[PDB]
Amino acid sequence: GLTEAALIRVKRGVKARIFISREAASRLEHTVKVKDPAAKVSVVQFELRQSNSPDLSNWARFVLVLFPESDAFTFWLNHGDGISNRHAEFCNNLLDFMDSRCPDYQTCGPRSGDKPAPTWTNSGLEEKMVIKSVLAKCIRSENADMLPVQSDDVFLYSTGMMAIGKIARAMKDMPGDDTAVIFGWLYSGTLPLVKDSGYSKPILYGRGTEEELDKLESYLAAGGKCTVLFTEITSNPQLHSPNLVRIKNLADEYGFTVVVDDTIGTSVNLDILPYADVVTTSLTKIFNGACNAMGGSLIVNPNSRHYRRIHTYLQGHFEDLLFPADAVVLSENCIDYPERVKRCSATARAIAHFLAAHPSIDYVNYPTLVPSREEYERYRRDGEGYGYLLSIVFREPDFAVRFFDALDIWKGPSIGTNSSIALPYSVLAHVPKHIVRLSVGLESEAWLRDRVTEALAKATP
Amino acid sequence: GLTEAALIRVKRPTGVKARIFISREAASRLEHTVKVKDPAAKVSVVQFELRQSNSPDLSNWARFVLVLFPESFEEDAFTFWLNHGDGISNRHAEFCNNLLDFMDSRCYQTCGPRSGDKPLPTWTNSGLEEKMVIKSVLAKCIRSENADMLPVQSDDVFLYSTGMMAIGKIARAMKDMDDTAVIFGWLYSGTLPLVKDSGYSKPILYGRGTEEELDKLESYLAAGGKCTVLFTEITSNPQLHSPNLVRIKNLADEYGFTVVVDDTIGTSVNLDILPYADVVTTSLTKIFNGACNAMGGSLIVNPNSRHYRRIHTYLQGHFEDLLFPADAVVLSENCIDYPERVKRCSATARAIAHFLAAHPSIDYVNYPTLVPSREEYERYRRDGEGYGYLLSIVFREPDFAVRFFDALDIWKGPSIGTNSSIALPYSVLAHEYGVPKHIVRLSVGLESEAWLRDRVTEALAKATP
Ligand SMILES: CCOC(=O)CC(C)=O
Ligand SMILES: *N[C@@H](CCO)C(=O)O
Repeated sequence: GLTEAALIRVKRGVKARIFISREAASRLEHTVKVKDPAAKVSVVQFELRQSNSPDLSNWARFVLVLFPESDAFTFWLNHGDGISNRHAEFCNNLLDFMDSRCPDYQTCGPRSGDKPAPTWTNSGLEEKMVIKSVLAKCIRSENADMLPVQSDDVFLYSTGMMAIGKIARAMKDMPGDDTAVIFGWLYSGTLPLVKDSGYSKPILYGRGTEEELDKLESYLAAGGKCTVLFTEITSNPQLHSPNLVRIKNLADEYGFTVVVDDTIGTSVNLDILPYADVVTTSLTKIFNGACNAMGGSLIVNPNSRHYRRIHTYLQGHFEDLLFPADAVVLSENCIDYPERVKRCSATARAIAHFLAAHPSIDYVNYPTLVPSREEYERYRRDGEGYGYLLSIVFREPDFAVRFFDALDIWKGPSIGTNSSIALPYSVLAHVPKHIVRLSVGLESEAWLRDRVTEALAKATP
Repeated sequence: GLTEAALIRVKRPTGVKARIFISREAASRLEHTVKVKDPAAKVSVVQFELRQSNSPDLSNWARFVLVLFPESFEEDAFTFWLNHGDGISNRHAEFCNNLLDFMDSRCYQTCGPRSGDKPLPTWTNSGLEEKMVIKSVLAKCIRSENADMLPVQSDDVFLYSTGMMAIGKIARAMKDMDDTAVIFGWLYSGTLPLVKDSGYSKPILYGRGTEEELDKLESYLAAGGKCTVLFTEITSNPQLHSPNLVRIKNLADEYGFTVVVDDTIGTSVNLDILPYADVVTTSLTKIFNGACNAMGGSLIVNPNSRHYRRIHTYLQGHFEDLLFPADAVVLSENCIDYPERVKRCSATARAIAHFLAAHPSIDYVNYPTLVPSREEYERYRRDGEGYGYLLSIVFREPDFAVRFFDALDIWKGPSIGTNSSIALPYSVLAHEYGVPKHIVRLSVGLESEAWLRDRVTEALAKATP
């Protein structure tokens, strides 16, 4: 455990976290310093010093952060700007070879300067080019009236959370301090991160609805100004579709930037390029499938009226923080990304409609069955399906609980995996409260139908 | 988790314990060990298989055996060790996990959720190329300083998945070829589990490794007692005792038994023991690798052995390659500085062993330069070579030992022979032999002597009022 091994290196009672950038580390150090100034917060960089090759030097670095063991929402500050697992292993191998600097926490490495005895080459650049190309190909619009996204309209970050924060920070440091709006995007760290980006109190329309849009449009017409709006297609966990057409009309008429997350309802399934100025994506999820690598994307629509100002910011502030091992497995697993989306989307519809028709369930959240099924159709590509995520609303919550227990599949917080996985309310607790969310995997429709059926029987008396 | 992923495939997420094995044979050992302690317990054995693959190599390795058995069953020390040897690599299990979906099962007889779909690992040819490397490094480092001694070749080396495994393979060969087996030192506590499992009706444990014990052996032999094989290990864990190999080869010659020596702790880099062992076993997991990240075991058949033809033919005629290719790779890269690492760790160890031995709040240190058997270690030490990487510490009062271990800012755990320094007490590895009970053991790593002398020192201060 690189964390354990780095507390050993600094002779240690406190608690620690590890980050890739000097920047993100101190983003946490403030949160602790505000919750308790005069608390001894320590920020130690580890760096490999004598290394001819530029690969090891650039990547064999990290920031340990010690802070009083004496944990609010920093969950999304860490889950988001943390270090990769593949990265953190890469450092634990080399931790003896690298020195520290802050105190006595300036300890040099017992084996510093020694020549180590990685697979990837060139900072995984050729594989990142592959990743950018896939994202650019799949977001291409069915509209020939539009410019294509190119691979250099695509930006890659350590995680999806990080990609989100990076666009929030650009909007704020862009000229003109106007409000940020968050539309529906909930049950995630986006509102925390948007706050960490300088938008002190954004306007949250939490339900994603047209009523909420009305309130917004009244606001804007009254003379209220707004720099950016954040939204996410096929919202978690209810599979809602925001009205991306109306949002783009409001955006054109009142001058704000539209940022959509397409993680859940994929670019394979939906054509949203025409309504978004920027498109964020978590590559950790379905794009990868395997649950083994981490990565975030950020797509700047060359059609946006804000392309020049957004691209130039992101570019002038770009640092490559996608660890190359991650980048490699990602470029590998993302080739069947459209086929896995299509397969998973097909199974999901199946058992979504299966479960919809069982007398123990009140209704199922799936784009084919939710109030906004017609909104989803405005953006659904032909011959493409209805997504891999769904959620179950049972009639009696006792039943849901017995059902979840009896369900012999993977359980946990991940989505977009090649294996189906479920999560109850015990989690996703920072919309009924006995909801059971299902991310449908690459398994046969029968196998899944089997496991669901058996679990249904176990929960009935 | 591969265990966890398998329990789901077979619809048993609760109720039972489970182990993962290589052969249905091994699975039966457990099924036997559970059925003797408790017949009527439901023991279930599922086999998992990638049946066909466009790259056949994979489907050969993507196999394993899940053994489920009731959670009320507690393993005795025996099972714990037999399962270490009958288990599968961590690298091997992760391979299988990445493929479990594509794999079918058969007792639980379900086709896999991704069966038939196309799933490539880096390694090639089952990693045969890198296992010949390993085989050669092992043969090079074991060549004796004696000029008349034949050199060990690569096809005198056999590779297996763990040091445990190797030891069993030779135990099983000597059995079926007389059933008295001798264990002369405090072995890996898996050595006796293996020779009892290998059907030796008459074992003899000499736990202290002394000449008095060697006397009891010689009297028995003259007076007519049979003996087949004798198992030993130089620089014994953890008192770093050295056995009188000269006498053991002398008894072996006078009476015709076969001598296995385990050179894991006193290395082949430091010691020339080939003149005495008919067979030499090594845990390649330990310092041979050093990185704490791959599993392997070795078995060298001395070409100078009066029993060399018989032993080699058995091990050849009964051979199966079970060394997971990804492990073989890592070993064959890391074993390049194996001799130079042994030299650096043995250098830093001797340094802080003496530092400690001169400390007033400490009785004695266990290390070959400071133990009663030092004259023995010096008989087999090579010129220019040191006194090993392991050491243990007998403090004057057990109280001090406790608060020393706690305050010592370095790695802690059962691992030895790593590139890092690691401490562990007698608290662990007790699943009586003139071994004190508050002993503290230290595998010395590649860290600087100053750095490690620092951590030792600060800990000694925190241990005094
Ligand atoms: C801890 C919050 O859980 C989640 O929302 C995770 C998810 C993929 O949806
Ligand atoms: N998708 C999730 C991360 C899973 O733990 C989020 O941050 O919204």
